[PDB]
Amino acid sequence: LQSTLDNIQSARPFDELTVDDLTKIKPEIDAKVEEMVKKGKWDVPGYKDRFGNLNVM
Amino acid sequence: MLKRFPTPILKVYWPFFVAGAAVYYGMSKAADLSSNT
Amino acid sequence: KIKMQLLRTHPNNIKLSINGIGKDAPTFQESALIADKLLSVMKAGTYPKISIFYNDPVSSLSFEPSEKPIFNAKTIEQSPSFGKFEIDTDANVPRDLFEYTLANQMLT
Amino acid sequence: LTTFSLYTIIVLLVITSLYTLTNNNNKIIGSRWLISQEAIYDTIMNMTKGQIGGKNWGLYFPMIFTLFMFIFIANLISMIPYSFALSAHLVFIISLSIVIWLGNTILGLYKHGWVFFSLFVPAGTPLPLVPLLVIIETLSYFARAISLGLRLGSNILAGHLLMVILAGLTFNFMLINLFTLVFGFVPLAMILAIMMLEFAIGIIQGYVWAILTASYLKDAVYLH
Amino acid sequence: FYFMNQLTYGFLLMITLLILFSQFFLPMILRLYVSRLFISK
Amino acid sequence: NDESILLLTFLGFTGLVAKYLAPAYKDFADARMKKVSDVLNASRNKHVEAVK
Amino acid sequence: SAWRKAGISYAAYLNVAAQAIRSSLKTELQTASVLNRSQTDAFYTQYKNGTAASEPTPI
Amino acid sequence: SSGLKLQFALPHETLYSGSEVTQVNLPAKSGRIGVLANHVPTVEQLLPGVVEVMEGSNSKKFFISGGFATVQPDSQLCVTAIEAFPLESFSQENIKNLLAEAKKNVSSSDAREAAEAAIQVEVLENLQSVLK
Amino acid sequence: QLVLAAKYIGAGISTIGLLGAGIGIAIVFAALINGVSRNPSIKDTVFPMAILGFALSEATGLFCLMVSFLLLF
Amino acid sequence: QLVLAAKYIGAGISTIGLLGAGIGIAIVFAALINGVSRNPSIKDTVFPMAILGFALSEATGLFCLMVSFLLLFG
Amino acid sequence: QLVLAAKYIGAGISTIGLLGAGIGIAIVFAALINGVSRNPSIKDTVFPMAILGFALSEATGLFCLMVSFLLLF
Amino acid sequence: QLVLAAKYIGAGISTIGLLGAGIGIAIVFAALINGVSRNPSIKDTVFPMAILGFALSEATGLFCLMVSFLLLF
Amino acid sequence: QLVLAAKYIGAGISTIGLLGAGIGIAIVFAALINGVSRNPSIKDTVFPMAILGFALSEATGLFCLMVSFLLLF
Amino acid sequence: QLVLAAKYIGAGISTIGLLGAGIGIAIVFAALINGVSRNPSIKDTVFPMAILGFALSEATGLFCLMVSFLLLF
Amino acid sequence: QLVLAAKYIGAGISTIGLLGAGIGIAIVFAALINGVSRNPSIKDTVFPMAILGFALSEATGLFCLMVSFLLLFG
Amino acid sequence: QLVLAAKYIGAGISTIGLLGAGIGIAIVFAALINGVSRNPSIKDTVFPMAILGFALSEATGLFCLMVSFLLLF
Repeated sequence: LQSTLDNIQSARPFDELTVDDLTKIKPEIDAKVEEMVKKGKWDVPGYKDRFGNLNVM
Repeated sequence: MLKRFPTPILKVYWPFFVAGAAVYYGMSKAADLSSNT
Repeated sequence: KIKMQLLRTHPNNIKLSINGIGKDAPTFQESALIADKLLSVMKAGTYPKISIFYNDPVSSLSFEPSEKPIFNAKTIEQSPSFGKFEIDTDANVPRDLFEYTLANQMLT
Repeated sequence: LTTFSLYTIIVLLVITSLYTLTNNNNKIIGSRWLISQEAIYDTIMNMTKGQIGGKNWGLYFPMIFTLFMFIFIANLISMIPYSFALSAHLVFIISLSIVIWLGNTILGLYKHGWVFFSLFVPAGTPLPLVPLLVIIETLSYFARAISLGLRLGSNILAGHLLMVILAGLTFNFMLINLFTLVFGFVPLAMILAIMMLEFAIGIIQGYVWAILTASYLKDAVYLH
Repeated sequence: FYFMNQLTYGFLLMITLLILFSQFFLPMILRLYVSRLFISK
Repeated sequence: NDESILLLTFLGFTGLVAKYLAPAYKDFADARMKKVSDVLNASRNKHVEAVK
Repeated sequence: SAWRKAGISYAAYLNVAAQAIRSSLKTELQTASVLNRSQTDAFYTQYKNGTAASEPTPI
Repeated sequence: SSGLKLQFALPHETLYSGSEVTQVNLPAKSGRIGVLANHVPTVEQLLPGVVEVMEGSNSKKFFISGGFATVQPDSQLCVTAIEAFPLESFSQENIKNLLAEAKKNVSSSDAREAAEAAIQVEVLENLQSVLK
Repeated sequence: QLVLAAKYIGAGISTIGLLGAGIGIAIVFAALINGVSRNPSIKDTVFPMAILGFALSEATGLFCLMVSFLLLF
Repeated sequence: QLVLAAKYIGAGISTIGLLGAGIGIAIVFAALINGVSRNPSIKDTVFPMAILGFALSEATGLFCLMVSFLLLFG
Repeated sequence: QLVLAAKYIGAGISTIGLLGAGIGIAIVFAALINGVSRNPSIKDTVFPMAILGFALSEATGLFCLMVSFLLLF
Repeated sequence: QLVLAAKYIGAGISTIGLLGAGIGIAIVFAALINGVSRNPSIKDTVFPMAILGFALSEATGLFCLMVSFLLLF
Repeated sequence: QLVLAAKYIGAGISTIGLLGAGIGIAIVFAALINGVSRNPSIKDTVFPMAILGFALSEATGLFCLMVSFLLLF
Repeated sequence: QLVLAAKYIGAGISTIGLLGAGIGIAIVFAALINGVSRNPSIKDTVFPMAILGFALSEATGLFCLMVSFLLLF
Repeated sequence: QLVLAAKYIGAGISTIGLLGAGIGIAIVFAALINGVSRNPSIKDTVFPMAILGFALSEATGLFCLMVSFLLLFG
Repeated sequence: QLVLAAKYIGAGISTIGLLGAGIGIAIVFAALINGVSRNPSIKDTVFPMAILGFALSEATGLFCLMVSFLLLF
């Protein structure tokens, strides 16, 4: 816990981390994302529950 | 950045493509028969 | 008694002081006139919410001045399930529904 | 060489770049420029899963996200001094209309097959009245092609070629005359109005094209 | 006249966009949203 | 001329867009930027609290 | 009828209608509570911020 | 539930409570509300008219001087009137002609009083009209 | 030919007048239907009035067809 | 010749009267639907005569079409 | 060289009459839409009435187009 | 040359009903919009019906323009 | 001489479908306004549908202009 | 000669499509008034969303103006 | 010579273009009046909108009549 | 000789614009009647405003009539 927090209090690059590098940090992210769009469904249960979809403006 | 994920349109979008091929063939035929130009 | 209790806490709260309501049985016309005066005193219809801290005598005395909500002019037309029962633009249902809901709640 | 290749070259150069270059380094934060896709794609998916709701939502939603942008980009050539969305000919809508209608009939014939005679009568009108209902269902299926075919096409073509009429007529709004003042300067103000009209009409017509495609597809993809 | 000059020459992009965007365009938003969901859990 | 009136009107339309559509698109981009920023920051500081 | 313009409230209008309708009837229908419906002794004195119950006019 | 239920419970004395009926035609504020069966979800403030509540038996006619009949989705017509009326006691001649005119004396009061009593000006005519 | 030409063209022009009746009678029928739905008691007091209104609307269309009937002969 | 030509032209032009038939069909069908919405138990109440009213509006269009039919005929 | 000309003119002019049916199917659709909005459960009962209206409406335009093309062919 | 002139004349005559088709279709869309603003829950039971109706309303006008089309070429 | 002016006349006649489309589009706008006033909140769930219908009309309105242009040039 | 004055008549005919813009340009104001009466509050948001449609309404006559001008100059 | 006849006939035909601005202002005044009766508190707001609606609506009728006047005098 | 005949026919056609005024002043007065029935008091500010609307509406028929009279002579 102490080391993870030390890797948290200044080691969460929430702005300039590569997007696909999340699949590098999360080994199943790549597989599931390929799996998620692969079968045909392009939606996930609340993929944006805390985010907005927005119109053109 | 850019990847090539396995997008299934070969066994998913086959029917529309086949219909479009038939349409292109009909257009080619009408380029010689129906329109005669 | 409610008049005296209400005059006790906040002088700026009591907007009416009418006595002798409990003269006899609850009469439709007396209650209706009390409401109509309330619906005309200081825009109590403009009061967005109003809670009736009213007795709820279960069988003999199992009660206190329990609090309940009132459906007002704005809360009647745009209720989420008010889409069920429709209203008319010309009939001006919302205001009348607010007033009559106040009337029935007050009389009961 | 060929002019058609140069016409399609703009699409061939914009389609890959707007997503492989407008983004900074393919970052998840959603750049200020990348806010455009960040707003557009989600609204697209909203309709895609919406209008094609059910297990048919995932069948061709990616096809929708694809097919929507093709016409919208192709008609983007409308505001240039020599603007040309497909050289004032644009036979392309013909390609996307009847072929897609036949694809709907195939989705009724390849997946739905022999049940294809159980969709033209939505509610009733049995054998005593089926032919009359089928007589308008056939018209609807036939004209769904023209509703998305040349419709956005006519809108774009007119909104663009109105500039030709505007120039040809009001070349002399103020060029060489004593009418160069406040007297006739209001006639030249219709050009920017035509530009705004074409700009709104094109985007709205692309969105409507996508919506009409979804409406036609789910009708033949979910038989009632 | 000029019929076999933009028909296939135009629909080529239409045929190709299916393989292009689906592995290319929507993949970006899908992976980004999924990853943001991972951070949400 | 045939390609002149539209050429002169292109800058006029662009200025018209810059009058409203430029700041409008700026506001739309910034609002979503701050919304996603808060959405990621809350998740981050909540995972920090979960580790705590 | 004229409740729209310068009356008191919907209750006032329907109550005056009740009073008239009872007047459109004899003793064989009007029960005793109709008397209190007509004889309203509720004395309305709207108070104030400084607790000014002005005058208990019958409601 | 089949048929149509009415809840005619005025603040004076409740008359009907969810009883079945074939018609409850009444004079609404915007018009004539001839809800026969089921009706639809819509509740209207009412105008002084006749509520011929057509039960499974005959339609009792009672000139009612106001209310609101809530057409609940359960074919329930919650007619919370302000007055009650019989099919016989709500029918008379002299009581419906002299009382309103004597009340016209009250109309000689000031402006707000006349504005209030303008309702009573035509109140009694409705009962004599709907008495048949 | 010109005589028959006019006796046909003007005939066709008068012939389109049946549209007025096709709208007028339908309007009265629809109005009675809606009145009955929103007033079940109104059916008995309006149905003969409904037929009378259908007649009162179709009169213009009968007038329109009458001119074509004379023109053809 | 020319007389038959004008007969053809008038047969084409009189067909514009189908607009009134369409609008009458709309009026009857739409108001019947609305009446069914407002009083669902009025569907059976009005089916015996409302369909007849639609038939009457449609026969008006039939009288509009019969002239053209005779025009192609005599 | 006029009977063909007049047939073309009349065939073109015949297209006006379908406007009534074209607006009217949408009118019936609007009324059904509002009725369902007030009462969703009436959609099932009105769909039979919806077929009844649509068949009695679109036939005027359909026969109009058929007759317009027939006098040309 | 008269036949071609008259084909042009007819093709100018068919394209008037598109006004009515647009009126009807946009009215249907209007009614869907209003009914939804009335009952937001009525969207599922409404939108498909109006999408079915108004598309046909505009298709009537498109097919009416098809009358002008054939005489045009 | 008449053959050339025939196209001009045909275009002028076919170019009269603008009014009905304009009327319908205004109707859609009016219903949107009414739904916004009566239902201020749900206005967003219909404004997209509102533009969907507005275009669904204006496209045919401009289609009339195009069909006139095909005879105009 | 035989075509120019015919073009003038075609310009006048295309001008008669201004009725759609005229009717719509005030139906929009009617919707605004109805909103103001029914929803005095929502009328503020409506005016921005109604004035545009009124301006959008004028495009119907704008097509009329353009058609007449191409046929009148 | 026939140019005069064609111009007069075209002006007369275009003299139907202002009908929309006619009944348009009618509907505008209709809604304004009905609403003003519905709410006198909106009477002031209607007129500052009624004038703008009426003038803008009649502008198209003015344009259509100017098209005729150009074919009438010009 | 043709100029006078054309003046007469064009004058007759230009008289068609009386229909709009007849319907329009009628709509304005109809709204006055409906508003007075619904709200008796506002007739004071309506009937004057009703006259103002009558002036703004019947002026259309007045302009059409003046143009037709100018063309007839």
